[PDB]
Amino acid sequence: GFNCYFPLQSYGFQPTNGVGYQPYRVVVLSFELLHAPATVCGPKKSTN
Amino acid sequence: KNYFKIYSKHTPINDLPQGFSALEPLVDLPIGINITRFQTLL
Repeated sequence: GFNCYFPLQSYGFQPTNGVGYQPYRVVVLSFELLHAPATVCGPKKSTN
Repeated sequence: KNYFKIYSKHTPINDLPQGFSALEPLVDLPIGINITRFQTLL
């Protein structure tokens, strides 16, 4: 009603939008250091 | 044992044998749980 709105809105994504309104996929990598064993480690720099 | 780790050895017997052996590591990893009590899963 007046000054009452559903809090969510849709993004009207179209290929015709300028770049700032084109959709972007965002993935954020949150890296956690817990008491748990580390389990996520990059490759080992081994040699001959 | 407490972080939490497990060692084991499985051998046949024929109410424990009067002997000695040393157990090998089975599980080794922290979880953040205070273990003061335990129960088996049947």
